[PDB]
Amino acid sequence: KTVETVLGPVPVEQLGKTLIHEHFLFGYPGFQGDVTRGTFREDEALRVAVEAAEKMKRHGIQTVVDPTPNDCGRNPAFLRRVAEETGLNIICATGYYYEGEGAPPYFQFRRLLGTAEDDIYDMFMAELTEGIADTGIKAGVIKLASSKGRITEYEKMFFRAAARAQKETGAVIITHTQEGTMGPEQAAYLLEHGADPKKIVIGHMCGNTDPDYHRKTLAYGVYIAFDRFGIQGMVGAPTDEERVRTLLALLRDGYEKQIMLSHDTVNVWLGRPFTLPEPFAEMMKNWHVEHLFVNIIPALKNEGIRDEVLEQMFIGNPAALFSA
Amino acid sequence: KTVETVLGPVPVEQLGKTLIHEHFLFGYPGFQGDVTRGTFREDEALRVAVEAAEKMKRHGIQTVVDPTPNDCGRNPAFLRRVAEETGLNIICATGYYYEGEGAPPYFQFRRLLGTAEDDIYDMFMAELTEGIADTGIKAGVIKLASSKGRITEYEKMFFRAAARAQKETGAVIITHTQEGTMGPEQAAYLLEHGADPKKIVIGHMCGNTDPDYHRKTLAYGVYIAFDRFGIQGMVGAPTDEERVRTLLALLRDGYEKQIMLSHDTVNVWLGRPFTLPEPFAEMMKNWHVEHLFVNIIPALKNEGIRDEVLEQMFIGNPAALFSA
Ligand SMILES: [Co+2]
Ligand SMILES: [Co+2]
Ligand SMILES: [Co+2]
Ligand SMILES: [Co+2]
Repeated sequence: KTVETVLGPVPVEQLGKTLIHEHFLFGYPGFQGDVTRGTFREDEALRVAVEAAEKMKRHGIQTVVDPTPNDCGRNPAFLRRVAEETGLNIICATGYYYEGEGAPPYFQFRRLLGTAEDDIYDMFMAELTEGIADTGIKAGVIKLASSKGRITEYEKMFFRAAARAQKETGAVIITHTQEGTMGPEQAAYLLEHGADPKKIVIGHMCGNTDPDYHRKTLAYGVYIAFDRFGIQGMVGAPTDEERVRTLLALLRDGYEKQIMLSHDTVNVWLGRPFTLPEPFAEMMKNWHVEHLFVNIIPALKNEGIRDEVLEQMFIGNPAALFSA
Repeated sequence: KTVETVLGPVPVEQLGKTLIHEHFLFGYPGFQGDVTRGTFREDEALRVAVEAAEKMKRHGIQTVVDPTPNDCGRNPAFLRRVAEETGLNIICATGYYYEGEGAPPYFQFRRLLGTAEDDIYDMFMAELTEGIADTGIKAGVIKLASSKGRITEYEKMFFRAAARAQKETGAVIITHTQEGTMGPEQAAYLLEHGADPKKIVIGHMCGNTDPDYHRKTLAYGVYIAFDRFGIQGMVGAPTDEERVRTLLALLRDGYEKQIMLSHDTVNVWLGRPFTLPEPFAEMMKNWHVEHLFVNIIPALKNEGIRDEVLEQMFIGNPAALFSA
């Protein structure tokens, strides 16, 4: 009936139009060490955050799930400030990034002491039911991620703990797949440990452009997300054209009730500011929160997708997802 | 004649008896993500920190070099407070940990933008001559680290950036070698890039029992450091007896002006508290800051090492390294 947000519990019946995967703040593990030259300009970040939030509300968005990992600059207190100033419902997460590019030394160590999984589970429980640090803010989703072509042994501890925290709380699990791989695998592993398919969102599915891969994942009964619209070139990612084609093939097969969309934007980059080289800066031109509403959805309508299906993805699916 | 401490420039000839490598605080990359169950406890951490500084004091230590990497919990301000309640001179560093136990994603990204090396140099330069964050405290040494059996491309970035900064500033470079490898390699790589050998210290040299390996490293004219006394248990990694036996050989061959000692203790672990399995635990029972003065030095004296060589290592060498 309710889900935890940065401002406290909110009736699931009130989430409304939802972007399932966006980042107000984000930093690659290691930015913390570049504090001297890559300081966090609080007020400016919030200005940028707030504008982004306002651009979403301008298109009907009422809720955003910001799944920024514990080791990537998660900052509930800052999210709360954005929520207080915009009225936007913001749901944060608990979880670590994938091994390829996260901060694994800490828990790899506890793995030697043979307590990692229990410690992780203890962490998920605490952030899901008591609060994150001394902020009083609880996380609404468990964030998981796997590497390219494999779910490492390090990542499996997080998956097992996730399934266990989910059995206990009925918390939603959101995942990150790397370069269109491991979708079916993530679902199988999570289900094999008792996780509830109706509470799982396998992310970055748009990373694979072969519908049989999607169908193979959809068969486990989970939700999947085409959440990187706008990201082009970088990460051997596909194109928005390919994304649409794949999405169209699924919508026509009748999978609308298992599909969600988002951009996966990074509104304020943590650490030192950088600028992307000419070639890529161009292909990423549409990587912003208004992209789905200004370019993608109009495109889907010309292709015959009707309003009822769009509402199912942006309002109905999130509603079902967050309610047992 | 002066060196930067967490309390500003101090005169080199006033450093006195020194421990070249100790950590008041340390946390493995990822500790930050476990903030909820592993919150930092100021008051208490400060109690252990100072108590540790007081025990060192009992034995004549007036100066400690705390090279905690930027991504491993370095906290100049905290160090600053320990110095105030003890008077003890504390020199901190600027640098990142090696690939395996560090937070590589952040600078791996800049690397793709062909800017890592130059950014790292910018960071070193900034922390050695202006201040760390808004602490006003300048680092007094650059910390470098390489992995087992090799200096990866990620690590060579910091080495190059480090040689470049040593030239322009005359700053000391202190290193970490993993499992007794790469000492001669690191020294060669740094010298072959302009660094000054009398301003370098190859660390964890006590990691290799073969005295020849040391002769190789010492032949470059650099200082080496047996800085892990007390650490035994990696089952295959050096015991103190082997360390002593190796120290004795090199001192007897006349290499006293190039050697320094320490424990590499971690006084306050960052993240959630833990406990070593009883076999290892009882085997690391001498890993504290008094081990050198209560066991090692007495044992070296019982083997014929004269008071004047001990002073050369503890006072004369640190004075020469930093006097430049
Ligand atoms: Co992701
Ligand atoms: Co994301
Ligand atoms: Co070390
Ligand atoms: Co160390």
